[PDB]
Amino acid sequence: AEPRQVFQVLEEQPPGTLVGTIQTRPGFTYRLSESHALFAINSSTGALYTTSTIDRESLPSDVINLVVLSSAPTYPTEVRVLVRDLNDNAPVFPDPSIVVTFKEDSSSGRQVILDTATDSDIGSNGVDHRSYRIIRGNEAGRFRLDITLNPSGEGAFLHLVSKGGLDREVTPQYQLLVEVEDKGEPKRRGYLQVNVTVQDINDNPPVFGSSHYQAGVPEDAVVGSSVLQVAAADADEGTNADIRYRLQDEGTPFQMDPETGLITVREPLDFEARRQYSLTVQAMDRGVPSLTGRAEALIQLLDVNDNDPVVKFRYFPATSRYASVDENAQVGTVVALLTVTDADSPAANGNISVQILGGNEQRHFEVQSSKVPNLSLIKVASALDRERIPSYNLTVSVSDNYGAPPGAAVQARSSVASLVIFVND
Amino acid sequence: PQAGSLDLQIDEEQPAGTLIGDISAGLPAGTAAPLMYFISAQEGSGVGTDLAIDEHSGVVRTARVLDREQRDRYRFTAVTPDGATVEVTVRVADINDHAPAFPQARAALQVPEHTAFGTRYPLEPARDADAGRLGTQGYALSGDGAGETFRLETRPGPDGTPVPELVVTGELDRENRSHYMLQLEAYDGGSPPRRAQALLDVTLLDINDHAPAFNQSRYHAVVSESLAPGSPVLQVFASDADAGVNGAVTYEINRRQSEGDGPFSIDAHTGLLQLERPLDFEQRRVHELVVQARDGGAHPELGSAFVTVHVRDANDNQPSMTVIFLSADGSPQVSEAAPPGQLVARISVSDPDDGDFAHVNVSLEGGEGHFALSTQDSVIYLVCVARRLDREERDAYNLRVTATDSGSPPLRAEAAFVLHV
Ligand SMILES: *[C@@H]1O[C@H](CO)[C@@H](O[C@@H]2O[C@H](CO)[C@@H](O)[C@H](O)[C@H]2NC(C)=O)[C@H](O)[C@H]1NC(C)=O
Ligand SMILES: *[C@@H]1O[C@H](CO)[C@@H](O)[C@H](O)[C@H]1NC(C)=O
Ligand SMILES: *[C@@H]1O[C@H](CO)[C@@H](O)[C@H](O)[C@H]1NC(C)=O
Ligand SMILES: *[C@@H]1O[C@H](CO)[C@@H](O)[C@H](O)[C@H]1NC(C)=O
Ligand SMILES: *[C@@H]1O[C@H](CO)[C@@H](O)[C@H](O)[C@H]1NC(C)=O
Ligand SMILES: [Ca+2]
Ligand SMILES: [Ca+2]
Ligand SMILES: [Ca+2]
Ligand SMILES: [Ca+2]
Ligand SMILES: [Ca+2]
Ligand SMILES: [Ca+2]
Ligand SMILES: [Ca+2]
Ligand SMILES: [Ca+2]
Ligand SMILES: [Ca+2]
Ligand SMILES: [Ca+2]
Ligand SMILES: [Ca+2]
Ligand SMILES: [Ca+2]
Ligand SMILES: [Ca+2]
Ligand SMILES: [Ca+2]
Ligand SMILES: [Ca+2]
Ligand SMILES: [Ca+2]
Ligand SMILES: [Ca+2]
Ligand SMILES: [Ca+2]
Repeated sequence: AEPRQVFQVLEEQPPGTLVGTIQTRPGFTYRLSESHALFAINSSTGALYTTSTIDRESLPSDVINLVVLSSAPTYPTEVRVLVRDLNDNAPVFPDPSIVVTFKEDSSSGRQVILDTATDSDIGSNGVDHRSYRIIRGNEAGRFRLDITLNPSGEGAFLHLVSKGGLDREVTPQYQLLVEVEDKGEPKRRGYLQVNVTVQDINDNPPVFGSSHYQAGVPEDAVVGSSVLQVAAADADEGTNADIRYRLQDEGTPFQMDPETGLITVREPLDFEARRQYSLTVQAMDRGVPSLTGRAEALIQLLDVNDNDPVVKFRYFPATSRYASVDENAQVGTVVALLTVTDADSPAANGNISVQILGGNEQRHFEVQSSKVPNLSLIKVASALDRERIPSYNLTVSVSDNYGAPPGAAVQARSSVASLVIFVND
Repeated sequence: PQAGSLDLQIDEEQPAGTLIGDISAGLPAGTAAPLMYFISAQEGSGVGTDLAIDEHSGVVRTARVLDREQRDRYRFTAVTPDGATVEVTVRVADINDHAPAFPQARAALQVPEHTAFGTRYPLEPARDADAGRLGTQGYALSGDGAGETFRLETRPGPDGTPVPELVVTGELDRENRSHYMLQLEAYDGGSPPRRAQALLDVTLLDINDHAPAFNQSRYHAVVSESLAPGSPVLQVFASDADAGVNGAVTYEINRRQSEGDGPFSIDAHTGLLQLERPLDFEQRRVHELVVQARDGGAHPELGSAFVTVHVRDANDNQPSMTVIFLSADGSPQVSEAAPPGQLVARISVSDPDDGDFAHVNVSLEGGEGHFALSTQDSVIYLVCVARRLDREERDAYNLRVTATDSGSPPLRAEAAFVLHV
């Protein structure tokens, strides 16, 4: 009253495979109990045979209980069939290729948790979680594999430890492949790809294209014109590459466009105010911790003839309206001085001419360019009469950029003044 | 000769009328003594109100207090009535009148930590008013920590005044040394050196240095089945030594690599792991988790730790059973008074098991004594016939099987049938 047997059979076998022979009784016919499409029993004192190929992984449970039948009293002996594996499935990762991001310039020890492969087969025929290897991509020798196994039978974790030295500017991406092997009679393999995309950190500062910039500007430049153009570059990517230019000392009459780097004339210039400006330009990146690069910028102003010359006289008396000269003034004595004043530089004002107009351009008394460049002497080159000519109204001229070649852009600008002379003895 | 040249000099901010010189010394030696010195100076670029000249004698004196800050040297030509010329030049000598001075008495500087050695930070220099050797000169750093971490290298800026540049040296980490209180001093030329001082509060910025590190690498628990959902499991701990948002640790739970994280959830800012639905050992044996923590802010660093929650079972799952009748067509029946010592059905017991595998005792209700119960291997049961089933004024018998679980609490399972002739 206690007969019970157990049979064992392999999977993925052609139909009709002999499982086992149930013990027989003389004169009895046995058949199945409930109809299922996996087995059928030979009643002629036979055995148990499969009727179809079956994949063990496709079953809800391995062991399957079956009940026999009998002729008259229908005595039932129970039968259990165990189906195994043979390792027909290979290890497979949940996703073939994923992307992980690493922090560049980070010390050794930075890691990331990766996916662990799984195999549909049984325990022994399952994935060997201690056999993970990285077979390609790591030819540079940057990373390593660290596997953390769990005290619970169901669980495993894999790490991707970086040995430091990661630099985006040298190599921003690594494509790695992992080879995992099924721990089976047939060692079947699985693969996973890792797109390692390192992230950019602001480690490089902006650098200018030149160390010293030189440019010449005419002082007649209108407000808004261009002075010079600076250019910088940053080896980083994205936000750490956006450069903002600025003039280190924006108190000058210039202005820096914070994006193009074009120094413009913000206020009207003048050469006689200042000759040249020794500026310094900055270059600031938009990184999380900002950096700055510098370079000197020299701007030379170019003079133009925008100031006219004047002539002021000093004659025989000081606090007097009109000059006075004695009649017996011996020939060769100085009367007044021709002081020619010009504020502009000679580089933009040329040679200065002085001629006689409306007076005595008639050897009545000569004018002489003294040994001093601008100063001239007013003497008495002759003895004269008092009643005939008791007074004079001598005026002179003075021209900027005079004696210029034809078609010259340095046009002349002049101004005339007068000084009178009286004979009072 | 017929001309001459003469140079002069005078000190600064000396009272008016102070002697400058005499034009007589500039005339050629042996020339006649002139009766009047005609003065010719550059108009508007000139003597104007800043010199007094006696025409009949040639002596020169200062018209007002003299400042060379506006005008350093004067030049003018004196002419005699005879025609001789004396090119005169007067220089104003410098004296230390304006001491150096800083625009900020206590300036503040902000420098990121872990900065590269030798990167330079310019500062506001002490402007020199008295130009030449008397202004300008050199800075000396008197703050503490200047011998190892912060040195000063001078650089000449615009118009030649020296601009101090604080260079970076040594260690810089706000996790240890937060800020420095430096002091700057500026001197100048001249036998009595004028000085100016100012303090500098150098503070170190913070950067994402440290990733959230956990209290222990892996945690443990042994919660039972059917635990209260609102009850806690365990609390994790993580630290981050940075400041600001970089010190804020937000605890989360990885959903990918964790196997069994369904019934669980973690509090965001306390690390308290709490379940949301009850778990079953007769469904899930153990839960393996991976928790994380984010270094809050721009581009967060990531820490991680493991959680292992074992489960021990309780007898809460009712016993199961299946019945198949062994007489001809599976449908329940019996013959007109069947022979004795005959069986009409088969019963097999099963249950979600911890402790005693299976081993359940069945309680077949009576059957009025014409039926019996037998067991094969304490797991499969049978149904026998007794008393020949005489059919004494009886057609069918309603029968029922009761599965009695062999656990600490009583767990029953009903299963009724009808057996006819
Ligand atoms: C004569 O001297 C006078 C100054 O007293 C000069 O100034 C001119 O004077 C005349 C007097 O009739 C005026 O009509 C003019 O308007 C004044 N200015 C100018 C620019 O001419 C005068 O120029 C002298 N004479 C000449 C011929 O130059
Ligand atoms: C059972 O096996 C025997 C083996 O000789 C065979 O003769 C018989 O035909 C088989 N049963 C059936 C129904 O074919
Ligand atoms: C990883 O790189 C491969 C290269 O071809 C690409 O096909 C794949 O889509 C990448 N992974 C993801 C998640 O995009
Ligand atoms: C931290 O700074 C102090 C100075 O305040 C120094 O003595 C110490 O060595 C520093 N820490 C380390 C680990 O060097
Ligand atoms: C860190 O973990 C241990 C492990 O149980 C615990 O005893 C300790 O209280 C934890 N630290 C804090 C600050 O709670
Ligand atoms: Ca299979
Ligand atoms: Ca298999
Ligand atoms: Ca396998
Ligand atoms: Ca880098
Ligand atoms: Ca970078
Ligand atoms: Ca950058
Ligand atoms: Ca001008
Ligand atoms: Ca000009
Ligand atoms: Ca001119
Ligand atoms: Ca002064
Ligand atoms: Ca001075
Ligand atoms: Ca000084
Ligand atoms: Ca930090
Ligand atoms: Ca941090
Ligand atoms: Ca999951
Ligand atoms: Ca359950
Ligand atoms: Ca339970
Ligand atoms: Ca139970």
